[PDB]
Amino acid sequence: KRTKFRKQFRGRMTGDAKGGDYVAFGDYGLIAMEPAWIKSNQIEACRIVMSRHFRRGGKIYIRIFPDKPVTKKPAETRMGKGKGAVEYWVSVVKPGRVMFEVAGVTEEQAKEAFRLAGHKLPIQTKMVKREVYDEA
Amino acid sequence: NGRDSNPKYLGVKKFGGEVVKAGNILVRQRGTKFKAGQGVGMGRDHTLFALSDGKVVFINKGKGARFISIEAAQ
Amino acid sequence: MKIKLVRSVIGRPGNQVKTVQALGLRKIGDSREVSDTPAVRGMVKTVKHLLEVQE
Amino acid sequence: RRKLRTRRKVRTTTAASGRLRLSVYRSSKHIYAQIIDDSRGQTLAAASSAALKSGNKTDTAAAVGKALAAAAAEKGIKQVVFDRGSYKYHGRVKALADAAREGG
Amino acid sequence: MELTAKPRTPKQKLDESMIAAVAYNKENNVSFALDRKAFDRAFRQQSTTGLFDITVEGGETFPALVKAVQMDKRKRAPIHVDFYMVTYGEPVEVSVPVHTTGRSQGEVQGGLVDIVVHNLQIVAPGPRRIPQELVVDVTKMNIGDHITAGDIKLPEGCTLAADPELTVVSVLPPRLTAEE
RNA sequence: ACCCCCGUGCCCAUAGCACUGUGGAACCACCCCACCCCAUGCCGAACUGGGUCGUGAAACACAGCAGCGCCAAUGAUACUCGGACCGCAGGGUCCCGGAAAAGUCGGUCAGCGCGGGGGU
RNA sequence: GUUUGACUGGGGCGGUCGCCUCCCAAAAUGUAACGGAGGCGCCCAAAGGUCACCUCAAGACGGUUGGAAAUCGUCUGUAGAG
RNA sequence: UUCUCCCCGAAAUGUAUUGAGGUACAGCCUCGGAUGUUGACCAUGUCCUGUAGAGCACUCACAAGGCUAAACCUUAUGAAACUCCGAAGGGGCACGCGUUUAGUCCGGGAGUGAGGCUGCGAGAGCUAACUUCCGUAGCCGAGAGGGAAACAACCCAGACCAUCAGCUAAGGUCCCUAAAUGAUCGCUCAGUGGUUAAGGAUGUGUCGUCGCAUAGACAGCCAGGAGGUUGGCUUAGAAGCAGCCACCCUUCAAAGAGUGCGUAAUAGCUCACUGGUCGAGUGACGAUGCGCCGAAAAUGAUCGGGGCU
Ligand SMILES: [Mg+2]
Ligand SMILES: [Mg+2]
Ligand SMILES: [Mg+2]
Ligand SMILES: [Mg+2]
Ligand SMILES: [Mg+2]
Ligand SMILES: [Mg+2]
Ligand SMILES: [Mg+2]
Ligand SMILES: [Mg+2]
Ligand SMILES: [Mg+2]
Ligand SMILES: [Mg+2]
Ligand SMILES: [Mg+2]
Ligand SMILES: [Mg+2]
Ligand SMILES: [Mg+2]
Ligand SMILES: [Mg+2]
Ligand SMILES: [Mg+2]
Ligand SMILES: [Mg+2]
Ligand SMILES: [Mg+2]
Ligand SMILES: [Mg+2]
Ligand SMILES: [Mg+2]
Ligand SMILES: [Mg+2]
Ligand SMILES: [Mg+2]
Ligand SMILES: [Mg+2]
Ligand SMILES: [Mg+2]
Ligand SMILES: [Mg+2]
Ligand SMILES: [Mg+2]
Ligand SMILES: [Mg+2]
Ligand SMILES: [Mg+2]
Ligand SMILES: [Mg+2]
Ligand SMILES: [Mg+2]
Ligand SMILES: [Mg+2]
Ligand SMILES: [Mg+2]
Ligand SMILES: [Mg+2]
Ligand SMILES: [Mg+2]
Ligand SMILES: [Mg+2]
Ligand SMILES: [Mg+2]
Ligand SMILES: [Mg+2]
Ligand SMILES: [Mg+2]
Ligand SMILES: [Mg+2]
Ligand SMILES: [Mg+2]
Ligand SMILES: [Mg+2]
Ligand SMILES: [Mg+2]
Ligand SMILES: [Mg+2]
Ligand SMILES: [Mg+2]
Ligand SMILES: [Mg+2]
Ligand SMILES: [Mg+2]
Ligand SMILES: [Mg+2]
Ligand SMILES: [Mg+2]
Ligand SMILES: [Mg+2]
Ligand SMILES: [Mg+2]
Ligand SMILES: [Mg+2]
Ligand SMILES: [Mg+2]
Ligand SMILES: [Mg+2]
Ligand SMILES: [Mg+2]
Ligand SMILES: [Mg+2]
Ligand SMILES: [Mg+2]
Ligand SMILES: [Mg+2]
Ligand SMILES: [Mg+2]
Ligand SMILES: [Mg+2]
Ligand SMILES: [Mg+2]
Ligand SMILES: [Mg+2]
Ligand SMILES: [Mg+2]
Ligand SMILES: [Mg+2]
Ligand SMILES: [Mg+2]
Ligand SMILES: [Mg+2]
Ligand SMILES: [Mg+2]
Ligand SMILES: [Mg+2]
Ligand SMILES: [Mg+2]
Ligand SMILES: [Mg+2]
Ligand SMILES: [Mg+2]
Ligand SMILES: [Mg+2]
Ligand SMILES: [Mg+2]
Repeated sequence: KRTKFRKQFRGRMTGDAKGGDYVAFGDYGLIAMEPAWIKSNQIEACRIVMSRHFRRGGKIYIRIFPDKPVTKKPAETRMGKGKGAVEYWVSVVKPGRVMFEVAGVTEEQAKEAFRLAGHKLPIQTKMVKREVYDEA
Repeated sequence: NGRDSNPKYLGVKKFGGEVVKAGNILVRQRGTKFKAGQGVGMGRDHTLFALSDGKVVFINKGKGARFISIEAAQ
Repeated sequence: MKIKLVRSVIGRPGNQVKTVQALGLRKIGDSREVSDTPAVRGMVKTVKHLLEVQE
Repeated sequence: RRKLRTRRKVRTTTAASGRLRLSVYRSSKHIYAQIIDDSRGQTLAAASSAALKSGNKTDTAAAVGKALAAAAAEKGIKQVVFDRGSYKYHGRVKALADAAREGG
Repeated sequence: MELTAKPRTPKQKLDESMIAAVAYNKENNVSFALDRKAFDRAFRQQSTTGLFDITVEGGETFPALVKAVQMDKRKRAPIHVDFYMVTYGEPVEVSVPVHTTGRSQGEVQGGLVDIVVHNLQIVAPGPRRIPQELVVDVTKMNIGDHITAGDIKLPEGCTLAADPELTVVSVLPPRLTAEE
């Protein structure tokens, strides 16, 4: 979620997913197909959603995380400066990036627990399995 | 805030291969970015200038190994 | 080679303009013979989409 | 420490001067003073305490200083030159200078 | 398993299912074009855990082990597939998955067996006999137990690639909470 | 000419470090003592100065060694000049040359001079 | 008899005017916004001239009213200091 | 702010201004003299650069562990104000290895100093605006002609004059209008074409991954579907099925301490699985082409219309 001290501001641009893998930290994982921002909530609700459908088990891994601060109209117009320091925090994700990963649950077990968290997400997604093994 | 100030114009004035005169300015940069080589002087502001007329040439490998030098023609 | 000017210079970027002039083609439909040389082939390879080069 | 020498060796901007470099190097009670062409990759006129025991007391550098001074003066070549090293002035090293300078 | 044509020409590839690739022993390397269909039907059976034979058009059979594979984001299918060679009994270190056989009595205790790391690099000797898997007995460990890399069985003198004390399998405790 | 040592360059880690083995009256080094030259804001440790024995220990010098460093392909990709496009938009594609970073295969524990002292 | 500034997503209220540094700035220079951060209106008779020598931050071990931190010792120490 | 034809032909940027819709200077236009390829494009050669991308070696941030809370190790990331690195392009100089035709200086006269749109690169904005502010190309501006129904900017294209002549560009060739109700192979039953999305579906067409075949599976129909037993905890009781913990054993051609329905609780009815009866395929995940639903705003409707399978 919202983090400790920073640079405090940003603009915006979009490429393709750089540091997201295919797999990591578990059997099954979740992958975003569309460039977008994810907020402090969303993924926070996604954790809660997924975990609710589990035993509550601590087997869930979230590779994503909010860094980028966003802003908003104090009330209205253009009068004055750029403003809105805390409105919300976002985490940019690009396609192919892996978002969440789970541990030790079965096939349908994590299929449905990803599906529940599929909603609450501004983008379409697909879960996965491991073939490419890369650790270095 | 709104307070940023001035252009400052630092550059490499005469690039390698070029024919300098005596007193021409070869580089404008900040502290050490280029080291004065053979036939090249340096001022208060750093900023290499030409000691002797001729052809200017760049020499570097890595780091602070960058050098600007002159040689005559005839 | 063999060069001819089909698409015009209206609405095209600046450098390509001068090069149409360089090759000496003024009206479209124009055609002229050219040498095989480093600087000339580079002048057609610049504007290649504006010309049908016969061979 | 080992930058003692390289403070001095770089202290003399070499080919910008137009002069030559004279490297005095002391190790034992013997000194070897040699003169080098800076621009070119070469050396000019050697001296030594090696074939010596001219004087008994180091300050036999007087001999090798005058030995270089004469050995060089056959090639012509006298202006200032004069490198030095980690070693200070006066004493044993200035017995070499005044043997060359004013002695050459 | 097999390939015929392997040109430098790029656009002859995706007209059929084929992956742009290479192979090298350091004595030589060369152009590659490999059928994708039977490849991921093959690599699936093998990975880095073992080598398979290659037959190029022109009657040349050189046995090789899969090394690194560059995957396309936004898709499943791979775009690259690097290959390496075999010189017995020296050859390069091989990544070995941790399969965790038997049910621990600590998973019965309300915990979960979790493998911190898989595909251990190790090495040696024969790349005929390569360790295509790694058997690790977990019935001994219960809760809070961290099985390190010095406890892992690797027959025929296969030296550990990483630190001996590096944690591979650790069973994680049951979910706990106290304060409101 | 060759072996090697002392000096001093060019190059300006593929020439660097640690593990380590050879080296000793010829060269280097420590060691030796120093009221004064000279000098440590305390100590001659450092400069400095007077000289052997000893020692080859330290420092230095060369040979070894590819564990670490440093250099590092070919393949593919990212991106992109130019051409031609799809999407309400975030964004994406096709052709055309150009073409990285990382990673792997590997490659190394340098090269090239000037002068002088000493063995053959 | 006259004066009572401008900027300004209308004017006013608020803020802002000159100077230095970074980002914006699209690998030349240049480049705007009431865009994103921060400083200046000094000091230094030695913090200058030159001439010589000197090498830092930090960690670990061991050490005395002194322990997070001190002062000393050895080791590490392309700069992690100034 | 009044008579004609001809030649050229801009500017809405910079800097400063009691300056902001005004002036000065420079930039851009023209006339004349001088000079004379010095201009232009493109190619080679050579230097300069830190964005794109990438990458943690520095600074800030940050995911899961290991270790005895910083450091440290395995694994893993973000970055306008981070950089171990780093293009494509861009800039200067030299050369003309080869095509072109401008360029500079001196002097007379100006105007413009309110710009606009689109694509690309950013900021601000809400990754809103026929927004706002810079960069960059092209057009309108000052541009007629063809196209986009109408339509500054978009696509194709720069109008010296005449012709009841010819070839093409963008776009088109059923009728309203010119011109194939052309051809070959597909696709779409929606008027989709000719209103947007999350999400949803045995709509169809091309590929793919698998698992059960005549040793008779998927459906259909006949029965069986049993034994500790009401597994323990908890609740007014909870006996497969409120519910948290667990989910072993017996019999067997085979039957989960069990999937749905049911009761206040067991009963009661099917499935899971076995046997029989009958025939040849049948079931499950993703990829893709084109469709479906999702799809409500105010005077009368419609793709320009007629109309089109
Ligand atoms: Mg963008
Ligand atoms: Mg990476
Ligand atoms: Mg600036
Ligand atoms: Mg270098
Ligand atoms: Mg030496
Ligand atoms: Mg001897
Ligand atoms: Mg001593
Ligand atoms: Mg040693
Ligand atoms: Mg390559
Ligand atoms: Mg791509
Ligand atoms: Mg393009
Ligand atoms: Mg469009
Ligand atoms: Mg793209
Ligand atoms: Mg091109
Ligand atoms: Mg390309
Ligand atoms: Mg290339
Ligand atoms: Mg590389
Ligand atoms: Mg390697
Ligand atoms: Mg060595
Ligand atoms: Mg020699
Ligand atoms: Mg006003
Ligand atoms: Mg206002
Ligand atoms: Mg006003
Ligand atoms: Mg203010
Ligand atoms: Mg710039
Ligand atoms: Mg630029
Ligand atoms: Mg401007
Ligand atoms: Mg501004
Ligand atoms: Mg801003
Ligand atoms: Mg005209
Ligand atoms: Mg000013
Ligand atoms: Mg004017
Ligand atoms: Mg004129
Ligand atoms: Mg006249
Ligand atoms: Mg000419
Ligand atoms: Mg010129
Ligand atoms: Mg020219
Ligand atoms: Mg950057
Ligand atoms: Mg980037
Ligand atoms: Mg940067
Ligand atoms: Mg590297
Ligand atoms: Mg370059
Ligand atoms: Mg005038
Ligand atoms: Mg007039
Ligand atoms: Mg006037
Ligand atoms: Mg004005
Ligand atoms: Mg204006
Ligand atoms: Mg403007
Ligand atoms: Mg914003
Ligand atoms: Mg506007
Ligand atoms: Mg106007
Ligand atoms: Mg028009
Ligand atoms: Mg115009
Ligand atoms: Mg028109
Ligand atoms: Mg019309
Ligand atoms: Mg229209
Ligand atoms: Mg319009
Ligand atoms: Mg008009
Ligand atoms: Mg176009
Ligand atoms: Mg005309
Ligand atoms: Mg016609
Ligand atoms: Mg056409
Ligand atoms: Mg008709
Ligand atoms: Mg027809
Ligand atoms: Mg959908
Ligand atoms: Mg059925
Ligand atoms: Mg019940
Ligand atoms: Mg309830
Ligand atoms: Mg259950
Ligand atoms: Mg019953
Ligand atoms: Mg029945």
